[PDB]
Amino acid sequence: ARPCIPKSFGYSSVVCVCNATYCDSFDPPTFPALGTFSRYESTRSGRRMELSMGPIQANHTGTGLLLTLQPEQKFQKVKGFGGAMTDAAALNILALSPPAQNLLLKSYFSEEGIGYNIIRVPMASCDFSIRTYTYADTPDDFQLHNFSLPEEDTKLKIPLIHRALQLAQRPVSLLASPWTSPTWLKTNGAVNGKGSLKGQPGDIYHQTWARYFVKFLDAYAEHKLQFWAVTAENEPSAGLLSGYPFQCLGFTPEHQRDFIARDLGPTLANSTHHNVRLLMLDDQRLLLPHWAKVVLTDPEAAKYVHGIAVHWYLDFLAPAKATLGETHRLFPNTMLFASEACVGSKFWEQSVRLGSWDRGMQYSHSIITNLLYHVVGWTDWNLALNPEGGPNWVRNFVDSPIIVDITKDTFYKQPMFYHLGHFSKFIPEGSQRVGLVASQKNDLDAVALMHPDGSAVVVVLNRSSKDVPLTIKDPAVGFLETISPGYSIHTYLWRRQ
Amino acid sequence: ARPCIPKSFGYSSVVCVCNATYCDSFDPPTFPALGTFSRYESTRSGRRMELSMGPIQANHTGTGLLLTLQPEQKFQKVKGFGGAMTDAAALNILALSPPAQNLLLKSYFSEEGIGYNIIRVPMASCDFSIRTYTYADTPDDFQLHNFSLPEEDTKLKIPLIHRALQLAQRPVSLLASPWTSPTWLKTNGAVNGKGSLKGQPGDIYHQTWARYFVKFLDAYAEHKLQFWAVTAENEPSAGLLSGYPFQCLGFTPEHQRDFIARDLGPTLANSTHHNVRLLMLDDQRLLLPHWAKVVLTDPEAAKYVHGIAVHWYLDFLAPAKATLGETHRLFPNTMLFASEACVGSKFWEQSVRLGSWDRGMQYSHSIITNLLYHVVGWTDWNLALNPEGGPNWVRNFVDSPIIVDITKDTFYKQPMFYHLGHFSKFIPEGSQRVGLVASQKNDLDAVALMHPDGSAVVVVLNRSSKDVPLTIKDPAVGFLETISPGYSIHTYLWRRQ
Amino acid sequence: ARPCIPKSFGYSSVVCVCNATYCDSFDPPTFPALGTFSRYESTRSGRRMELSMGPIQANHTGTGLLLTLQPEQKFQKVKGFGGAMTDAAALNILALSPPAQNLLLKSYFSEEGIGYNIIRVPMASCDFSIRTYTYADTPDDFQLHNFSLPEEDTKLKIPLIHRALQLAQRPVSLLASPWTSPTWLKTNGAVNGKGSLKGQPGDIYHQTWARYFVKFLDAYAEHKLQFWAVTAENEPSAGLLSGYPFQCLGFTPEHQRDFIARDLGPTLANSTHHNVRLLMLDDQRLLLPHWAKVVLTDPEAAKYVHGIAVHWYLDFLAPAKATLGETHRLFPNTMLFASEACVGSKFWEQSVRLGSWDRGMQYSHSIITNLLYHVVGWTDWNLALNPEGGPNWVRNFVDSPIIVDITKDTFYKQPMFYHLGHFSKFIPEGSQRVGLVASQKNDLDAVALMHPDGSAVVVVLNRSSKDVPLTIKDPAVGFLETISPGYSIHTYLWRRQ
Amino acid sequence: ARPCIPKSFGYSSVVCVCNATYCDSFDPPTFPALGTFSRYESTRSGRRMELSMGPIQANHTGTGLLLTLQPEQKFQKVKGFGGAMTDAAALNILALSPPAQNLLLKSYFSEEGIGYNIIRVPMASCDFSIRTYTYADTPDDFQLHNFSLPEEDTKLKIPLIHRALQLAQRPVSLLASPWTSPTWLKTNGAVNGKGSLKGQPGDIYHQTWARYFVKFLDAYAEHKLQFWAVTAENEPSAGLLSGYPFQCLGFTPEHQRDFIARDLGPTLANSTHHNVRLLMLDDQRLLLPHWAKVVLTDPEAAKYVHGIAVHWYLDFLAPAKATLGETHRLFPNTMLFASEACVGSKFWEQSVRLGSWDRGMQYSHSIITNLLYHVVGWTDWNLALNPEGGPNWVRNFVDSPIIVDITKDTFYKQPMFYHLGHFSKFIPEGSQRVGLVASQKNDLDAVALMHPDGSAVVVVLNRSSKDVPLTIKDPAVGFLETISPGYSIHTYLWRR
Ligand SMILES: *C(=O)CCCCCCCCC#Cc1ccc2c(c1)C[C@@H](Nc1nc(-c3cccnc3)nc3ccccc13)C2
Ligand SMILES: *[C@@H]1O[C@H](CO)[C@@H](O)[C@H](O)[C@H]1NC(C)=O
Repeated sequence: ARPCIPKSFGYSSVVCVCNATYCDSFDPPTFPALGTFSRYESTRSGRRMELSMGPIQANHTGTGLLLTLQPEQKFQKVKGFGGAMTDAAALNILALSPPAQNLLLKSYFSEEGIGYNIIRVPMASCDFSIRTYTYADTPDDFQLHNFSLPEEDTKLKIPLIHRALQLAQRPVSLLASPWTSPTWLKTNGAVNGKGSLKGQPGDIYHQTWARYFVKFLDAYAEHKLQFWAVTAENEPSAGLLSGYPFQCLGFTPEHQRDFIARDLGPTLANSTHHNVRLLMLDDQRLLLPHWAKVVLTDPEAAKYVHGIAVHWYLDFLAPAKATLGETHRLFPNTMLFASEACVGSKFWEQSVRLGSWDRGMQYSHSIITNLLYHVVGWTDWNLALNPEGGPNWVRNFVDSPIIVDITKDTFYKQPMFYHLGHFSKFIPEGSQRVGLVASQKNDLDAVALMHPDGSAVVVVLNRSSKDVPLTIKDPAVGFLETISPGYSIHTYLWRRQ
Repeated sequence: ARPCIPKSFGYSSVVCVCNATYCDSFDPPTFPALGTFSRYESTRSGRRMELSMGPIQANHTGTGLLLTLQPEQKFQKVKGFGGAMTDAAALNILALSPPAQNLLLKSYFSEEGIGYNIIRVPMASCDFSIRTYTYADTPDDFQLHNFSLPEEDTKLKIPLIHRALQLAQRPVSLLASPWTSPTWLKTNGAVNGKGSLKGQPGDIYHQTWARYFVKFLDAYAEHKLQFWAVTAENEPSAGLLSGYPFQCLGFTPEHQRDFIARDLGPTLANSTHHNVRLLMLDDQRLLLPHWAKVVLTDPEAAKYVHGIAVHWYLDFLAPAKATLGETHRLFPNTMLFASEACVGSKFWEQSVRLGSWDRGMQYSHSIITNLLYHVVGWTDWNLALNPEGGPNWVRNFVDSPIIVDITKDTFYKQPMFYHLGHFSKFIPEGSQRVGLVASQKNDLDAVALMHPDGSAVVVVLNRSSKDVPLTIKDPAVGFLETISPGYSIHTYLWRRQ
Repeated sequence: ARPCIPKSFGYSSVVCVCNATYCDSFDPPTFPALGTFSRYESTRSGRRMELSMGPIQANHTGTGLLLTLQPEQKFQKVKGFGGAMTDAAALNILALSPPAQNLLLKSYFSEEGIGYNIIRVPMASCDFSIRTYTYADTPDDFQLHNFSLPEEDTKLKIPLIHRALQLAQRPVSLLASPWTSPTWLKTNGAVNGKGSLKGQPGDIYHQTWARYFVKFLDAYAEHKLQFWAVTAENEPSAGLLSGYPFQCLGFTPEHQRDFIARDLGPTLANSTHHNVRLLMLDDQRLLLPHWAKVVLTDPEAAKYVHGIAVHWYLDFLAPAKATLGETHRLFPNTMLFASEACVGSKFWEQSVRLGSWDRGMQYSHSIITNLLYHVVGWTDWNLALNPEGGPNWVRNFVDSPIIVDITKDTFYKQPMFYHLGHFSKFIPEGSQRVGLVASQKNDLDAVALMHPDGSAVVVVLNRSSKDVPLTIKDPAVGFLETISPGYSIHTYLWRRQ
Repeated sequence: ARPCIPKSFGYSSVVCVCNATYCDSFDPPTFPALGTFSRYESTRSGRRMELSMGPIQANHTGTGLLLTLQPEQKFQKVKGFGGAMTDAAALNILALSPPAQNLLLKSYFSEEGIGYNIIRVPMASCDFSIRTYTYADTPDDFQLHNFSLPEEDTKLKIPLIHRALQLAQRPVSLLASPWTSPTWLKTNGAVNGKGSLKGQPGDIYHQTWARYFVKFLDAYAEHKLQFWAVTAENEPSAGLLSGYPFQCLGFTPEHQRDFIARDLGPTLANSTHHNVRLLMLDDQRLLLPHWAKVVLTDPEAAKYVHGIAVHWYLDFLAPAKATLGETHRLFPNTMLFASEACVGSKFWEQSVRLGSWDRGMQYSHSIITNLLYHVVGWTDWNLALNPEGGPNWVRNFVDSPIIVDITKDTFYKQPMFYHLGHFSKFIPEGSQRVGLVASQKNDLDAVALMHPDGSAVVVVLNRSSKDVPLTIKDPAVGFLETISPGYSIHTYLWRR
């Protein structure tokens, strides 16, 4: 319907400019005829999810690169894709005028945008907040009589989540994660730093903390919001680190195992929110398979754990095969899910690089690798940030797919938005990864899935500078002849019946 | 009750450190016996409103400096003293834990603090806000059907104002001032820059703007808050300047005259808030007496104008005698009131100088000069700021008497707090300035007033480095023998019957 | 010869990219035939001093805008245009490889560039320095035996000035200005802050300071550099301001009058550098005509003062007519000269806005207004800065027409460069402003001059978004039919005989 | 001779204020009589290396904490202590008037100060520079005909190093480290970012880079300065990182091994500067023992490597035992040396915290831990910085033990200065760490050494808030009865 308004800020590619009266958008999804394929293309040179069509040909000759679909090789089913409604994200969105707000929300959540079906919701404050608060800051309130949702939830996050669900055509799943407990439950008596829950699993401290989860779910339920899942703690390894600068709560794998078994599991199961899934880890995949072994070999813990949530920050130390692959081999009925990722947090690098194609490629490369190693979903961090990469009370400024400029009632959609969109828009919940084999060695990253209706989807990422001619073979329908330009990402879709 | 915990940040004096469990405070006011005086002393060296007592002596010999009270020379009556509940101030206060918040509010508003009886409340956003908003941003809403108070008022400012009034023993007067109108009422269609109300006094634009004042008062009344006064516009000269960087609305004196006469006056008088006072100017005293002449010689305007509000920012160009003095001589029944002051806004100077004695002296020197030229009250700007002197969306960072450090649940009371306190605590509403004459030339600044009950109050400021021995003669009671140390401020109190 | 390589950084227009092997440049100046005009055009849309030609027509009909040249209405003669060789500028230039350096110097100083004929040279350190040195820091050296030029002059500034003069086809005039004296000559004993020369005019402190000027001129003369002029002090009002953050030396107008009369004038006149011109003020035009009255009504001072130097920073408070116009009316034989301007120092703006058309328009609007009110030249501040707008030891970062990126051996020519070039390239020394009248009210800014050879030059600036059709009438040659596009600047040239 | 002039800037403790006519200083070292001990004390409350004395007692009774010297348990010998003469440090020192400059240099280098005997010298520009130069920026000069020292070396660094050596009573050792090579030797063609030397070890690129080291040493030798050591590269891991913001040159451990073996080692050994030591790593101790294994198991490399230089920045991820301890166990004849440390680079802290006792304790805790795990020296980063923690061309502003205020001709000596001084002043080169055992579990950090003359030195750091009564037993002389106050550091000295 409406194309990208490009704008360059001196980095490798452009952002797309949106405001109160204009944002780039798609037409309603059309299902093209059998024998034809759809291609969506984004390039470093400036193309943004541009729609073209072509014939699926009966015959193919040549020695070029062939990618062959293997529809009978079936792997994981997809839960979905999305991002995080932090205080910072909510503040930035609400800094826009209402019509601009709606265009931003439509960009993420509607079929005229990229069709997000996951929202991650922090349980109280994190570093992407303007103050340190929990839901129960009144000291020594073990009964949680003074548990309440502050303005951040009731005026910022909750109304935006409602508006997002109203705009979405797909069912949206909410995922909750806590950073810190109330400080009076902690060994160090502070929101940050090295510190765990006081005492031991089973006791009042741990039972109060478990009950805080239920209190959270109750309060959100009173606001007509239900959660698909919760995590046992955001990045539990962080709270084991001396001087950790922002909200954390430390758990060893054993401590998490026992907390799940003795407190969190039973308390959730004995509540009105017993259908809510519990995800473990919510931390770096370097910690796998060890963390999964420790927790899931205890059947008292394992019976409460639906899945394993992973963050991307130490992926460079942790090959996917040895972590994700090995965890799946050992525990094939426990889903693997990517729950957080952002660029810009490395201490030496710039927080926000407006129009960075490299950062887009990091997102799409990560999603592909995750999908090739059994992962069922992928979740961005902050949905929106300001040009500094904030607000953030500890100055841990990072990048986001959408950057909001409050002073100009304007927002910028980065390459990250579109790279994520190449998956989120075209891989609905219940899609299944299928086999895809290359005829020769190549520099492309690619994944193939089948939608619930049987139609095919293939994403092809070219991180090299060289254009790669290629053919996609579907045994049922024929051959898709195409080119993968240098510094491009393509999504291919076609009917198989 | 509790002394100052001093802390130095490398400037000329100390701040007083407060937190969740400790803040410096006074005992309840005792009325000492006839024949004795109370002295409160603050010094650059570290004393903070320290209480001592002494005898009033029958006789006095010597050639030393004599200040002689003239109780029959009567001048203006005092309305009061206070500061501004901006979005920035409210945000900073609410960044503290609740017990720390209460200690801050007690510091300003209780008799255990400095007894503020004025709070200035911006009507919607100013530069000390995190976003630009008015109460009626829905375009062309001349009816003001979509007028509403956002979270800044309902969750931040209003609850804090309630809590302040609960802590105050004296009646607190609220003063409201707008920075900008909705942009659709303005010639330039923006919150900032050179721009006035569209059209002319009498018309729909001006009637809508007048009605916005009533809508504001209604909304605050629904929250159980009544206003003593409103100003016709914050700094109307600012909106006459090309490129003025933050929220403004330009009025010439003629435009303000005609707006008051045709729109604002009648609309207020014909409402349930007809008892609310209207102050004019709310701008630099350099604009007097001209601005007062233009407005108050029109009886159609003059009949609605209770007083003239002045800001201190161009005082260096505008001698008090020729501005305040001359305005009083011409219009003696129209009160002069100081409605805004802050240090740190000069483009070349540091915004926040923690522990600056110089900035304290600027406050007390200004208050004295104002009181010596018919001014009935003096109002600080932001009640609290962060260590950067914000938040502020245009980076117009300035200083404040209280600096809040969110990361340490701590606030710092600056010399400005105490210099203001030397007046606010000891000069209740209805006090009257009286004569005070020096026997010889001196470097001190001094003012004398009488409380409603007839008791005396004298403030003595020494901005020199030399200790000045002095005597205060009251003809009724006798002689107060004392010393004014270098870089000190003293308040003296005594019964006369 | 070589066009602009455009590059966008997200602002309203483009920069032109230069490096070791490429920079945009002009062909040698051609003099087109009588009956034809040359037009050089720069636009927000991307045109950079593009050459076109057209006929001067015999007849003209229509009701459109007519600008009529009045060649017999003669006003001031032009000294020239240029910028400042600060320590920061020199460091940034020398950060490039030698071939890139030469392309930068050629851009400014050659006839293949924009033909600068003025270089302003600070006398020792200012804020655009990496340290706070004077030429005589050895304490109490009233004889100035230890006066010497440090590395900043001998290795950075002086060699670059030589290279600039080698590249220039027009004679280049050097202008010197001091920021601070040695601290041992100052009341405050520091390079910055409120402080003046110790004592009084006539005395040793003032005689030493006067002699420092001669010592400076001697040292530069030993390096084969002669000065056209010196200023009595850079921004003398700055040293009257408490807490002024960088190098300054305070003078009231009286103090400057008496310093010139008693010390600086006589010392210069009695030296080998007696032909060097002395300019007064070197400060904001808001200070005129008062400052000119105070100095020039004393004949003992007036006889040493060739001219009055003005800075642009408070132009928004100081209409040209009432300051520049009035000063000229009173003192028509004392030239007015604009000695410093930069954008980016306002706290609410970015220091550097790469590709800002607005900033270009500020330069050309200022130059036109100055030329329309008797000003004989206009001088930019730093010739080059880094992308942060530095280096600057007090963080007073600002913009510059050329921004150097050290890590890429690249420099960027901003719209400011071209807006300044529209004058500097086409208004040689000795050109004379002549009359130019508009047939009706309009939004254009325009000025007409005559070169020494009698040829005409007209600059037309359009700061509006509307294209303005217009005609220029020269009674001697005929009618130039043209359009002034929105957000454009044009320079028109033609022979009159 | 002259006490600290204290000044508070709102942090946990005071700085000591110095200017053109005043700086705090010590009297000449006295050697007190056998049977007595000297104690130097610094406290958070304001004491700055204050001298007191007491008796060594014949007998001791009680259940209190006993620290027992074990003079026959001998460990590493100490090379020394010091800091870095960066462009930023030099500029800040030279911003002072000459008499103030001399008081600053005396503070660090004289016996009236804290007796530094190491100066680290960057080879051309780093982040603590005002511009991005190398010694050979003329392109493709593989012969290095246009190699030269710019103004930063000849007018700032070299004259200050001369002045420091003149003031020093102990021999001073110079240590050189490069950040980047000329850009025309690099794969990325830039001073910063991800990039290594072009080609492979053995080739012209690597031979030129090796020759640059010799050219550097030659040029400094022409200015009458000799180096004790050089490092193979400052933080070689940095140049492996995409977008690394300042001067770097990337080496894997294999690349460094092969560069040392094929180029740097042979070129140094075949020059007039063959006695100069070569240190490897010059990077985070997290990289050990792996990096040491990779390099030192190749005898072609190992034969050129005198020692291993470590930086402290990732110490929080890298326990000393598993890194320093394990490296020493594997390679006991290869010295471990701490070549760089500074506080203030973490994004969530202030770069400069004037008067921070915490930052002092970080220095002394680090030095003790290093000394307890075989480390032979400890080197601070910038010798002086401005109040912003600069100058620094990429805004990587950090803290320094001395902060110079140019506008007031004043400098501030931080707790870091004194915490470092508690070791540097009292642990001369050739001192040997000896055993020291605690009678019970405690919160103190302590180390014992013996000077070359046989006299004893013990440093005791108390990072807790609790005063700890304690006794030091020397079997030869007797018992030192003392107290370690909360938030204190003590150095004890005695003849044996
Ligand atoms: C801008 O000129 C359009 C009008 C803006 C609307 C009014 C703004 C009010 C609040 C403000 C501000 C502001 C205004 C002007 C300047 C600055 C802040 C910074 C200043 N830069 C500047 N000033 C001086 C100077 C010295 C002594 C006396 N007057 C001015 N000198 C400078 C030297 C070098 C660089 C910047 C300087 C202008
Ligand atoms: C200053 O000049 C004198 C000679 O007049 C000379 O002896 C002295 O060394 C010079 N330099 C300084 C720093 O005093």
